[PDB]
Amino acid sequence: SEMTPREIVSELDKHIIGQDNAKRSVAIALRNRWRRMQLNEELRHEVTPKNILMIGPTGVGKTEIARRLAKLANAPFIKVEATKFTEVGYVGKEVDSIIRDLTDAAVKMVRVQAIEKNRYRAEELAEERILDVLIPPAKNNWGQTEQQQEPSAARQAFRKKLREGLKIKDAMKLLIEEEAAKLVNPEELKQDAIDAVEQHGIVFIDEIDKICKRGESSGPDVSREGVQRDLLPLVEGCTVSTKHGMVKTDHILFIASGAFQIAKPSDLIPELQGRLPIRVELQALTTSDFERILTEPNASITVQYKALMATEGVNIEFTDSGIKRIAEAAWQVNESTENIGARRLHTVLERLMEEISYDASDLSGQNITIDADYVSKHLDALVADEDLSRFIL
Amino acid sequence: TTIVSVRRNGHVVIAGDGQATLGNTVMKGNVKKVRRLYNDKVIAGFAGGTADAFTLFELFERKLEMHQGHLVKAAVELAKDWRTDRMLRKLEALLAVADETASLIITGNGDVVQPENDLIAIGSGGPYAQAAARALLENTELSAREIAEKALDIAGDICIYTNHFHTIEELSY
Repeated sequence: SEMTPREIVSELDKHIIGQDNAKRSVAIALRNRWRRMQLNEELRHEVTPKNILMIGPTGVGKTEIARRLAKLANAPFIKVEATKFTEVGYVGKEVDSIIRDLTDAAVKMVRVQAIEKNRYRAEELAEERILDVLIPPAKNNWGQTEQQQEPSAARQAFRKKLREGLKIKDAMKLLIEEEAAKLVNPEELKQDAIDAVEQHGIVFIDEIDKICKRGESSGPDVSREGVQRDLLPLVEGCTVSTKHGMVKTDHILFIASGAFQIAKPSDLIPELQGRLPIRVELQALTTSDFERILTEPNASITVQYKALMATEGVNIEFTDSGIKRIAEAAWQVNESTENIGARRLHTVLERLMEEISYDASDLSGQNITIDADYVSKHLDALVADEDLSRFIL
Repeated sequence: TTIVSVRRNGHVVIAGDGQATLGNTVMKGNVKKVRRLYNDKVIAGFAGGTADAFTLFELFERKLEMHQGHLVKAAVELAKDWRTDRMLRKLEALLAVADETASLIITGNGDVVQPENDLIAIGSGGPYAQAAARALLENTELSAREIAEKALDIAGDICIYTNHFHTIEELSY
């Protein structure tokens, strides 16, 4: 009973501005996992994940999309840097670690997910334990079978006087971390995460393009291509040995990501190209994109900042122009200096608010309003001065 | 020395002389400047170290190995290693290799050149060879082997560093 591609793209729109094709692309991958389960034993085997290769510049959404996709599917997700493994020509690390690290996080998941899908009940039963110490009220039998049956009476009033009111509280917590455990089955819990990894696992491989070629030198290309080679099994379907069991990569979804300015997807080794059936480009963001990113995402950094200041009893308000002026700032620095995509909004925005963020606790009760003026007052100088930019923004 | 490759119709050849010189004296007169490589699929010639070639032809044949057999690619991949590695970079020699597809020249300067009409003429006599190989290919119906050979003898006549000992290889397709 999964959502349709359009529905998936929609949820995604709630967090990422633009980059529609990449959404649709990552959307079809998800939907297909549903589509697979909907088949006959035979086909369920032959149908493999339609892995994706994202091509685009820095900080324009690649990872976020992968991360939000995984969240939407509640799938264990892991991000890994391809070049990491080229270091193996010294010591480095082995690629199987990706599936292992994936499993660890896939466990940390099932756990915290479970400990939570239980903490409530474990708290009620906890009461019946404490409430039991104060009074075993009722029991089998003890009084009337109807009117005199129900023991609650006193117990109830006792209960309330407790919830709202050794150490009952101290004791309960010890009972919470005693009843919750006695309710969790660590065996099915361990196999829990494994099913996840195998059925929904998502591996994001950044820098895949930094592992290609160029007649640069014999030694470096060999190591580079080595990581691709060592990546085949994970992508073609294999078995990895995990601290919590053995996992079949066969259905893990893979989203490889590359800028590909120096090297091209065609330079990738053949057995990998064939395992990256979907290719998608992501566009560089525009100042407009920045403005939207600043405020549209339903948990945008601007919405985030608002909340934090509210925590201090300070009402922050951003002006449209202020927002535009901020976006402009970030863009200018990216062009005047080094282009780092939307990441720059965070630095700029954050520098813009330093003074308020510090004084907030004292401004308690005021109505601060970040407007075009305020922005220019705080950023222009920095922006203008390039050298300063490289250190401060 | 003088190596001359010609390609006409379904034939392409590489002919070379056999003189090896030292100072002003002839060291050897029957040096084998041409040979077959990659399961006789590739024919090559060398101007220079009778061993440096050995090392080179093999590595080249190592390129054609896991590169399907794309003559051009494996050729540029060789000059690449050639101009880099201190080992390879050390040896000097002119390489002339052909094949069904196309013939070209490889040098230490990591250079991969393909003359006009796949006509190659390296070595101290290359110019003479070419001038004659031209006059023929231009005004004659003679085969790739007849021109390469006749052009090679003409060179030997003019070049003090080339003799009339031939070593020819051919490729038909």
